[PDB]
Amino acid sequence: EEDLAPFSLRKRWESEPHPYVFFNGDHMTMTFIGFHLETNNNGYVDAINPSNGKVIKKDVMTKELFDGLRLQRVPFNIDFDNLPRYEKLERLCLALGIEWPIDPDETYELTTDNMLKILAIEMRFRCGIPVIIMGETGCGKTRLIKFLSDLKRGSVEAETMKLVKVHGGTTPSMIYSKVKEAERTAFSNKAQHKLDTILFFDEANTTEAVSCIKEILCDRTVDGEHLHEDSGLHIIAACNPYRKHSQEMILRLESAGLGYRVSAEETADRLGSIPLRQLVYRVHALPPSLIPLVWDFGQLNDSAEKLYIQQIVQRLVDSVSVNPSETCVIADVLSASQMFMRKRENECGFVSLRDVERCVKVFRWFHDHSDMLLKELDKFLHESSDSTHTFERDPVLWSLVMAIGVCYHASLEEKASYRTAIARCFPKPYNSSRAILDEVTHVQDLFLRGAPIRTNIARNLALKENVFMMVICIELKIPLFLVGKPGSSKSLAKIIVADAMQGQAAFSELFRCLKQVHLVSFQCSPHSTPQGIISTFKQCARFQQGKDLGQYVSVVVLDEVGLAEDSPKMPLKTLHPLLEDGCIEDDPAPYKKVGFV
Amino acid sequence: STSVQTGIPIFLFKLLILQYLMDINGKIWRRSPGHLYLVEIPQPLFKFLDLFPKVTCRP
Amino acid sequence: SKLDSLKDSHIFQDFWQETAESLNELKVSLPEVLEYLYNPCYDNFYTLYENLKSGKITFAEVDAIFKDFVDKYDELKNDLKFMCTMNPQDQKGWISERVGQIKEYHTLHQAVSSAKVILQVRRALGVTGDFSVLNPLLNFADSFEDFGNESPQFIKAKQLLQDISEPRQRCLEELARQTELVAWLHKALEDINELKVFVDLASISAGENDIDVDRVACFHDAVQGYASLLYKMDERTNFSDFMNHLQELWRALDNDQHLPDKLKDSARNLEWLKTVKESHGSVELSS
Repeated sequence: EEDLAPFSLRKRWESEPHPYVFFNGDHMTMTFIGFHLETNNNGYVDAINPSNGKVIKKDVMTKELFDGLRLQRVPFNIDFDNLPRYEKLERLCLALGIEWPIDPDETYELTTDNMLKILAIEMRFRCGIPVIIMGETGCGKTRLIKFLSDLKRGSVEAETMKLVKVHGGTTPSMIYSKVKEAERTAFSNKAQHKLDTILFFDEANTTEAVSCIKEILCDRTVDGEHLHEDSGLHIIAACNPYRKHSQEMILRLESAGLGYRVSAEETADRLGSIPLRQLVYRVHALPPSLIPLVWDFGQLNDSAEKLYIQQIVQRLVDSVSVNPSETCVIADVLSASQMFMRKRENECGFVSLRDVERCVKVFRWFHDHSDMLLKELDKFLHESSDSTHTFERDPVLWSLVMAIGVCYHASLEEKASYRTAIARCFPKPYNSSRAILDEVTHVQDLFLRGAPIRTNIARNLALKENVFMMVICIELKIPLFLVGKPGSSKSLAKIIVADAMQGQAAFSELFRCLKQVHLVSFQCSPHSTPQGIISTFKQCARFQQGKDLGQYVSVVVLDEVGLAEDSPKMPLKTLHPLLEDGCIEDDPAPYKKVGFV
Repeated sequence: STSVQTGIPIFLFKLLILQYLMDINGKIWRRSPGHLYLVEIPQPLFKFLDLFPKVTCRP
Repeated sequence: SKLDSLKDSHIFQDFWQETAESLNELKVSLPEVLEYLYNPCYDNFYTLYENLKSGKITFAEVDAIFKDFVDKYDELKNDLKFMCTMNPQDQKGWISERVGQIKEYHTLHQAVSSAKVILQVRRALGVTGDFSVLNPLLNFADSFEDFGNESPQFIKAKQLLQDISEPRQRCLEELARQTELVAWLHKALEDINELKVFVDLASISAGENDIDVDRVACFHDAVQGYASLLYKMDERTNFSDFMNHLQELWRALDNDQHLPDKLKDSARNLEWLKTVKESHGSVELSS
């Protein structure tokens, strides 16, 4: 696209060859990594990459010199498919100049492009080139750099990597203060341990202060003052990609309920002629002289994604007593649901590897509570149905069905296709889509009946879905956003949930076994400052302090966030940090992270 | 910088030609003959920047 | 014409939808609606008509079909007039005996549910006492019979529980289900005369907003409405004085129809009511 042409046109990906040589720091050897040396029939030796045959750069090495490199015994022409972990680790410590290494993360695998990325980044801030990485949120950027920091520090308890989560409301003064304190602790770490400090700006593309970050690394200056060259300090910046939504979701978004408060041509938040409302990542334009310095990682090509979601699920099932085999059932049903999200021209916001651990958190909530929920479901289905829905339910597979019921099935509009595409992975009690639909229908009926009774109510599928989702995401402190028409029974759900979700003064027994909720409302307006939003968060956190947080949850309910959409006061810009750690301009704590409707 | 979209010629007219910057609840700034102000602006505006003594830089 | 003569029969619309769910999304033509969909409805309806004209119907169809007519007895008399307008003859001796039969059947099953809830409140209050007259009713409650005839020996037994209602079983189950509060009031409060100082002692520890204040009045009206039962009972009472005090209980019910919801909304505030007496200095001054 003409407005995304300097950015979206990646002239190359990671999947194009990376022929590297390095001369080792403490050792006196060479590393030939990323390419192979083969013999030509003209008496010359050429560079050929693995995984295909490409004979790029004929006439590079003479064959008697190649024989000489046999004589002085360089580690030449080695593929890193058949090396064990200790040998790859000692090739890393010889190449990265690290003395006496350990293996800091045995779960983190070392394939050959992870070596090339680690050695590439280390070369870039060994010579002086700035390090800017343009990759998506799902790909392994923070894991690779934390492995690099833990490998470069070896064993010392000091603080080497500092990760700054840049959001849209990140002002320049915070970034300047954080670079100065990172510079102070960089001097302190070099003075005590002879060790250098990495400052990792994550998502360094969402703010208007990205040019400020250009001041930090492209010409090495902090608000007019220079950075000391012999201090020991490296700034790595990560950026979100630029792509426009495919047109059908922009159709379903302009028509979701009442439409946007502003139009698409008289809106103020642009990049070129494109609104930021219509982009997948809310990115501002990179300044030039960082465009020829940014380069791309991989994109998680869907083969190794199963491995990463398996490590995440085995680290968050806590399978000391769950199951041996149903963890694999969780893993491949989540892989199938992620592939269903990929087998469509869009996702919501490309939520890969963060929706999965949130959804495993939901599964853990259900499986911890799958003792009274199944008794109440047995009671309800016996008093209100036949013996068809009166079978014994597995307390692990039912929780998985409801996990994908609230993670993926609730937001989608093509729900029946999702159910018939996800039922090919489940075992015997959920082989059909009808069984999953019946199960979520009966448990939504169970939570609507656990509420106090109402007559002349619009008892429909929308009210049941909204009550069910709101009860769960208030229990788990997941934010939920609800757009509908002005008669969608979406504020009636707020009333009946806020009256039913009392802790010990509840009506039924299911809600008596859950948390107490006191909510502070704030009706947004086009004339809304962000200070009111910060005051509402601090007020509900003031309600939440001093109490048992397993039986008390505060939740902010913002009532007209559609009216605060493109207001020039920009009140929702502060919303993105306040939903993550619960407070801006303060260190996180308990009684600060609050629920959000 | 490049992300300073909608403020440039008013500021250049105040500081470089009208020689002032004023706060109505406070102090007033006067440009003085005796200091040099270089204003690094990358590249409508292309004609307004021509009014000034200009040092252009090329690849 | 026959559907125009039979649209105000709710039973006909029930039969229509329960036999037209027996066909499954089919684009079908009008002349075969009359044969594939109308003629089985008319044949089943005419067999049912000649059944009610004779009286060979069983009790299973009586409580399976006529379930939505309980304490709604004008529509069923009007419905039998519309039902007999199909076949044009007299309607003199057919309606009133079976409407009376359905009224005795409905009050019989209402009396069964009343007997189950009165034995449940007899158990949960701790009063052993003696009734000895609802034993064959319970031996009938797990019995099952299949005939359509008019049960006489129970009529005099049902003269003690004629006019209770379709409500008031709600009141009895709110007594019988809220057991922790009635145990706590026999343990901790023990009499009517401390209520006038207990309301004043609770009105400090309550809040300032309107729900917080009206919890006190809800508790007061709840225990003033049930004080005839939870404080004045001996542990061994017979049935006659039990209904004699329930009589003035019905006088106590006539000034306030909302008393079991007040009992329930007071019964889910037991933790506050436990906090009332043992309250220290609650250091929140007030607004």
